Amino acid sequence: SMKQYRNFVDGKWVESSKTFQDVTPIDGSVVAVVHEADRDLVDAAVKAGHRALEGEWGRTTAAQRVDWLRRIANEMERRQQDFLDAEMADTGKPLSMAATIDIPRGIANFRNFADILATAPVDSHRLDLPDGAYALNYAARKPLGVVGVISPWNLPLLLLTWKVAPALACGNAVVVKPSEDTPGTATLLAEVMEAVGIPPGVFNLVHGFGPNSAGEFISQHPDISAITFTGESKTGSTIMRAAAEGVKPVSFELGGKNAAVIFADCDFEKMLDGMMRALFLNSGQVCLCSERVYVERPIFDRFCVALAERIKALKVDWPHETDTQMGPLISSKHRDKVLSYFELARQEGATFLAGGGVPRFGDERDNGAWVEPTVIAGLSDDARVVREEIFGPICHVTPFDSESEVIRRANDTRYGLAATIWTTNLSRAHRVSELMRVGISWVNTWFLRDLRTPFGGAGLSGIGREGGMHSLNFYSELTNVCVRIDKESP
Amino acid sequence: SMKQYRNFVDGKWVESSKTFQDVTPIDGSVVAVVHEADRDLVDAAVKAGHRALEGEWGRTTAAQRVDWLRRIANEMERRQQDFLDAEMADTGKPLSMAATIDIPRGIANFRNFADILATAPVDSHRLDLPDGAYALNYAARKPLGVVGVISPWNLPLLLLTWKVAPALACGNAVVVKPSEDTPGTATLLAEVMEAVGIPPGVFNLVHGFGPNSAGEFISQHPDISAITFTGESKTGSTIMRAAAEGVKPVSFELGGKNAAVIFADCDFEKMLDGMMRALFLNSGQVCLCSERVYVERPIFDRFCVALAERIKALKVDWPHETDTQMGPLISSKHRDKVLSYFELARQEGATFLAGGGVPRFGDERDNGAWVEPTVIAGLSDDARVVREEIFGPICHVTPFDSESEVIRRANDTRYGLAATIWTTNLSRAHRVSELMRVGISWVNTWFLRDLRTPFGGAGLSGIGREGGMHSLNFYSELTNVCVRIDKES
Amino acid sequence: SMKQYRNFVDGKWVESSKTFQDVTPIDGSVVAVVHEADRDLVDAAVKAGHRALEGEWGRTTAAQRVDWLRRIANEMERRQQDFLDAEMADTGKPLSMAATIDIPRGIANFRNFADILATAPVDSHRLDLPDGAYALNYAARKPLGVVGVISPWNLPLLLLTWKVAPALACGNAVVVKPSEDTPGTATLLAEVMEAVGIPPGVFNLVHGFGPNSAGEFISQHPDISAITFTGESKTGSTIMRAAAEGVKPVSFELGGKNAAVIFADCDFEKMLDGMMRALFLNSGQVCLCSERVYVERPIFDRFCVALAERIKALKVDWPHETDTQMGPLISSKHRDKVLSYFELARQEGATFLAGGGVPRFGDERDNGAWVEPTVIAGLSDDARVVREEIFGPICHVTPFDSESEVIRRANDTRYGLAATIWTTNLSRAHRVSELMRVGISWVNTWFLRDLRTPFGGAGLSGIGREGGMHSLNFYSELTNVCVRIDKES
Amino acid sequence: SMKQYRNFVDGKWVESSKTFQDVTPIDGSVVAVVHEADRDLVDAAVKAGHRALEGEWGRTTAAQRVDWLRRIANEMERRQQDFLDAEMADTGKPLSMAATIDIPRGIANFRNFADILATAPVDSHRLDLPDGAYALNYAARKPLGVVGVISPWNLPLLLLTWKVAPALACGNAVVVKPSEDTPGTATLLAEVMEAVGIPPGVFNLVHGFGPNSAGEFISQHPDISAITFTGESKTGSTIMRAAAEGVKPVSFELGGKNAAVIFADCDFEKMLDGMMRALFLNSGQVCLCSERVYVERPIFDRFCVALAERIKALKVDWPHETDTQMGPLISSKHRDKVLSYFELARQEGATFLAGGGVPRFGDERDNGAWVEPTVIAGLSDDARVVREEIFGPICHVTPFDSESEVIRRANDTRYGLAATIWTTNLSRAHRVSELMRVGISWVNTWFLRDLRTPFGGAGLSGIGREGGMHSLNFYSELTNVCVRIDKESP
Repeated sequence: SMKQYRNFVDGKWVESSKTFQDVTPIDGSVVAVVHEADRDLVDAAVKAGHRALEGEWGRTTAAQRVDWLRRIANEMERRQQDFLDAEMADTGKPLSMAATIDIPRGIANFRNFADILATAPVDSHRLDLPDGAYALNYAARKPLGVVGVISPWNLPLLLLTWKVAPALACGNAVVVKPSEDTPGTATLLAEVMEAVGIPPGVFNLVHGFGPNSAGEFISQHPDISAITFTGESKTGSTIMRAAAEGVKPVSFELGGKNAAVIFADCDFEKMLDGMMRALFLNSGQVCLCSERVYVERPIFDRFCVALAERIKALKVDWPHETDTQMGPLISSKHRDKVLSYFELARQEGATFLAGGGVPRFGDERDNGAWVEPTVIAGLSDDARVVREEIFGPICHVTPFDSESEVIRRANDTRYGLAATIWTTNLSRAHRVSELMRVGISWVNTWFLRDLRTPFGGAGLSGIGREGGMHSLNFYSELTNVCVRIDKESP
Repeated sequence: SMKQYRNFVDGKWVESSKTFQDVTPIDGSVVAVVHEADRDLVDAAVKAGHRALEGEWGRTTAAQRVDWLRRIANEMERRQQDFLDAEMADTGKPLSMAATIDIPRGIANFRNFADILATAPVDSHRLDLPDGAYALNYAARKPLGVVGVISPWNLPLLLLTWKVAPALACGNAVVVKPSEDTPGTATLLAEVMEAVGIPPGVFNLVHGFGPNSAGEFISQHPDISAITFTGESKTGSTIMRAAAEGVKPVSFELGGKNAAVIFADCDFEKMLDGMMRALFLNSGQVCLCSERVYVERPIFDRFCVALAERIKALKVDWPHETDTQMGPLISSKHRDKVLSYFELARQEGATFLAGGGVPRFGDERDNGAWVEPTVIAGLSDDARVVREEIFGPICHVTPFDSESEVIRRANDTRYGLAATIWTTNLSRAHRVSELMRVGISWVNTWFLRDLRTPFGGAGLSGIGREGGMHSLNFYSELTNVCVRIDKES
Repeated sequence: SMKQYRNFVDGKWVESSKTFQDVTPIDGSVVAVVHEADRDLVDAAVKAGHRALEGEWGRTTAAQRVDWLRRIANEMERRQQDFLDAEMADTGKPLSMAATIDIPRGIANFRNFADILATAPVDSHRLDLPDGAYALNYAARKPLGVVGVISPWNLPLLLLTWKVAPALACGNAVVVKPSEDTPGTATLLAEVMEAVGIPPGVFNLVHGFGPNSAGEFISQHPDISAITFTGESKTGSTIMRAAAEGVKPVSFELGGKNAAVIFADCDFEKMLDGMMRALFLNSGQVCLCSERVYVERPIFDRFCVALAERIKALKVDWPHETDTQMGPLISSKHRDKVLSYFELARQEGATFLAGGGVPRFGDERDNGAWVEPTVIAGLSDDARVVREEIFGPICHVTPFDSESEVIRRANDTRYGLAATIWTTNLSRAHRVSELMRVGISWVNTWFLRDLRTPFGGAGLSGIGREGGMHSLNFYSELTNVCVRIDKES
Repeated sequence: SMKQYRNFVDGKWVESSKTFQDVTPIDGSVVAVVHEADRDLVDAAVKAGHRALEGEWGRTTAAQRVDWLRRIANEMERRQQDFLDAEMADTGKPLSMAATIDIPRGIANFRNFADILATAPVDSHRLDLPDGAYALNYAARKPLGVVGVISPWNLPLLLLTWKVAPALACGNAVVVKPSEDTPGTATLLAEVMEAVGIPPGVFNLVHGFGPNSAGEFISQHPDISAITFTGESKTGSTIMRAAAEGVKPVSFELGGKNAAVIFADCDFEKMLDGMMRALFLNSGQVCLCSERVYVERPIFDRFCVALAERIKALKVDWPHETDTQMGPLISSKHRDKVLSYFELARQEGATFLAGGGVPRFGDERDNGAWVEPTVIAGLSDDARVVREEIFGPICHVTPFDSESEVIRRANDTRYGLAATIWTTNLSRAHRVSELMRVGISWVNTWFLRDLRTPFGGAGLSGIGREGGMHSLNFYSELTNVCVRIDKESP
């Protein structure tokens, strides 16, 4: 019979009058039905979280939460085929992606923040005063309260646990709404929380959509303590306006239009391997993927020729096969949007070096949401498809001649999430990568994520940083305790 | 023959079609005419800021900006009497306040952030990979761009430099708008920037109001790169909505309804000395002042007797007298708001232990904005005057019996700026202070501000922390550079 | 039919031409035969260590060593009863000590340094230069090489793993020599290293003595890369002289004559509970124990009455009974030294408030190394038994009148390991504890050890600090890599 | 009349029965006479330091010491021609060296440690206990006591203030013994301390030699609190044995036999500029200079040809002339030692590519201690002049073929002070520099000293690190204050 993905509030599974289907983009089938949460249940979740902070969870030590985070990760690992299966059904992710990136990084988030919490120090200074007095200043970290987590469909488990792990490390309760397209791993995560014994109310799961549904409810609730959100920058704007009511802290990661910069002195074979991922991993649906590619003129033709052949060899096929490298897009609706941008490219005059259409398989997969890996060329830096985030398996490639030129062009965007630079020149690597106006600037690699380091986006691509202590300070209330130490009295 | 406070944009002093008066609350007289920036001038300032980053200022090293910050501080110090005179005229502050708190701390903000900048490290980790490869991760700090700074009237110079100093340390340009009530020290700050040679467009000053004036224009400008604001929380809400269009970073410090907790084992004399300041410094118009005072029952009557006697001795008088301890409120409008809260207290049934009215001098000061230091008692934790920020020289005082009780009652607010706890008991001091839901929790002191420590407000009282590296991180764009180091091929 | 404790060198168990007995101080009987390493075997161990760094261990990442440390900890935990039995037999420790302190803390050292390693950052600064150039500075941490570890008998497993865990975290090989009195848990540690697959030569174990034995051979080896030692300060002197030939890094923790300071406002019951441990835990053979106790005069008589009554209830008995609180001393020789100090006290005129002799059981335990918990009083701060470390279950107790007095008297020693201060007064607690000239200054507790914090001794009590990053820095070679980044040419 | 360089003890200038001459190596003249301190006066200095800690200095706040350090630096700057003059007379340093390195870095030491002290935080952790208790741990920094400073002749002011500035930052008193060859700037530093008002006993200056004189006295004194020493590693061994008596903390920087590694892909012109300094700055008398130079085979001949011409252009002349680049060695005795090594090189079979002798000027300079900048070649890695520290203006240059080879050869020494690597290859720069077994590994530069970073030597080249907080923690006694916070009692 057909899987139910239910809500999880205050330790209880909760079904709904209103439901909706979970469709797999592999072939357009239904793989589960999902129970939507009304304004009332979200209210129930927020109140259950605040009540949890009045119980066992509110009395946990940091050390106990370290252990909880590790028990969560261990149970996820024990159930990792379950997580893998659900993630692949919801998204169409190839096994090569889900089993090496999504599920392992999703588990590692909990282990990494357990380590960070275990060693987190106390921020402290001593203030000298006159007359031999002094003050000791030390920052006490408390939970914010109940953190609202609105999670995207492109990396469902990974970006969910990227928020949930530090939020729980800091002793918060969470109210989590996964994307309507990707409810599965979030529901399995709730099963894990229940299995290891996380107190009820600590982890709450509400399903639905954004506008006029669970996401809007969370963002508007006056008793939410913070809102974390990854996704469309325009939706970030909407969430921030709702957070304005109670001046709620917000932490945003908001997509982008990221540049790759390839110099003639690069290690060409490593660069091609890396750029095939930066362009087409997850069918180009990573917020960090490149969609603007600048290639130094003397290797531009070689690049285009070799990249077109590499694309021909890219296996776009059954996602469950171990050597498939690209699956469908997330949904028919997103496919429609990406194909509309393929058409805009045509209209703007683009040359198609690869792709530009839809694979035909001759079976049920043709009712799924597939698109070809695509490369365009020939346009100015001002064309719409060169500037506007497409979020599909596509880039525009253009030659450049000088370092000063390519920095200016790379930074000519209102976004600023990520960049990837390829050169073997020592000084140029460091010079160029640091001048990229982005949160993460990779050199001779792409999508290497050190969870201890600051990560986020500039401009329209985000607000704030997470990673390491940047996460622990965001999901914490800091109270500077300032204790005056008096001289002994007569 | 009337002082003019002009705008300062891209290195030029700019007069305006719209003007308004700066009035002193000492006697209601006019101190200066202020030139209100229009939207075009604010646009010009933002554009001048971005242009400055393409020039000399955008090429500065950290060490050069360390020197700039110190040069700014030195010139301010050379001109400290001018800053003092302007601050006192705009605000009514007593000499005892302005010459020990506002001007010294305002200068110190620049020197402190110079030190912090000089020693700021690079945040860095090594990531090990398979195959003997590894990646070096290091965070490069760059300016955000043009930081909009909207400054309050209660500590005009101090809170302005609290933002401007770290913003400049990080290499930003700024567009600053001081309160319409207190334009003076900000205009003098612009003079200092010009005098020490800060490049044009790095420091821009636009005068005016909030709505349909310079405050809104800065808030909404699509090319502002961050907004930092101190003042009323609901204005914070509005600014945040404006910032949402471009998901601009915001840093907010937004007042509160702060608790004092006085245990019977406190050092009574030190506590009274500190509490007179926590209640009445700056006429209760420090955002960190206590307006809810919880006193352990065994010393409640003693506290009330001693506090009333101390208030009778508090010198509410000519602010220029070195003796004076309280001046007027900032403005007639704010005085009206505070007296309306005094009257709301009388309607809610309060007992007045001190004050509740207006001093009468029998001279022109009676045209100013004066109010008595006031202590009320006898009300519920639920009464409006006990929960709503008044921002005047008033507290409601009430007894408590247990530690767990007073922690609950202290934390029973939607605010969370500050607390001050008085006890000589070691474990109680640490246990209670840490459980305050506030940004700053003082024990046996009040309003001691270590510029290296995290400072900010919880709940309605703010967003983010500043101080030390918390400031340099907020006013900087962080780019994590991640360099894969391949094994030899 | 007799247990053998062998050497473990380059992955092989090695027996020896020279052997000695491990005796239990409970009843003087033989627990095991120990195989003493000769100079050739120590040389082989050092060479095996350097060879290991050219192999698998030298290729490990930090994350792999994090996992190794945790695997070591897990296997120790699986075998915790064996470690317990061996530690208790070698030492006479009561179950109440060994099962709550020695074995749990010994396992925790590995897990703690695994955490610290996992999150260790890279120390880094940017240096700005003229001409738009700059330099990136980042410190690369590498192993030192082969760390010699010479371990004491009072906490054999705990202090061994305190050194071995950070040394391995940093990628070193080790050559360890446990005390000749307490070879057991170190030999079991070698079994754990072998069982979890630590590469051969990474962990080497050599048994024996100091002079003309393995301790000296390690100390003097020209290819040792660092020496870490805990024990008698004058042995520290000798080791340091040996290390001088190759200017080898040394890290030392060297005992002391630690002060306790008890103010009249202390929580009397908590203080007595803590002080019974600070005096008599491990029969006073923790290097951190108090042997000088200063008690504020108004509670001196109460302290002495209550302390004597508590000592009468202290169970000095079969160590395997879950009830027992004190076992024998480590050895007959150490017992002889402590009783000679008891007699020196009687010659210096001391009043004995408790103890001063030897318990009599009327069975084989009388052949062991037992001593009574002992409290003396009535002497000058200058008497020999008041200044010289006894390292047994004894303190001299004396009244004081003022805070400045007791700070002076507490600090009147050439040692400086630890202090324990008892007071409920907030300012006094912080003021007095910070002025102790010691590595660790406890307030209202004793022997609480946060493995992330700096720990060590001042004066004769040590050199350096360990704990947290202080350990990873000591057991690592730091190479500051300084990379000039030129403007484009 | 002739300058007197007196002792400075407890605020008083102190002369001596026993004196000795300060000879300038420019022409062998006398430029001052120096008053030697006996065991008694050193005892007086140590006791005056401990007494100073019982007075005003012992009550200074960190903030006050920040200001003192800056007042010292400002007075040094005001008197910088005085410092320059004394340093150049004692050493023969060219103006180009003393006015750009010695005096400016000597002053900057005080300003840099003032900044580090001003922002130094408190190391702190929170320990959770059972039953809702916890402990606050915070490290309190106190002075060690009286720090003994034994300072070398090669960088007299710079290495003196490198120790004195952090020692005073940490609130210690100091007893300072400058090299018998270089008493001047140390005596001027005492004048500065007196001028700005440093309390008497805080800064004490004793003159003399090492064995059976002031240096040995300081190192043996039972009441010295720490010993800092830069110089000959064998003397470090002697000092460490004397420190063993009271297990005194020691911080050592002990010379070396440093390698330069030059790859064929280097920026050749920048490398030559940098290597001329690494070889011949201060006439090769910097502990950090290169004496073993490995050049990748394809550029070995070009390197030798160009370097020989550059040496010909190196101005070895009157040190007071603004474009002189090399002065004499420090003394006739050191000159004798360096020339003995030139002779050992001859005997070992070396080819001399440049120098190898003594300049002849035809005037009084010929009674000074001059030697030619020298380059040898042709020897094995095992020859004595290739392995033994010469500490003069000389290197041995040899070709290499592979990266693995040159790392092994560079690290084949019992020293490990410094290295300098020249390449434009990104990955190779980072790979090779990090594997150097040294305290400081420079890439495409040499002798760039960030005073916030850890600095020291490996192996025979030192013990410990200094720079930044590494200095502040060495010259401080750390007391971890651990405060148990109990639950409220019934």
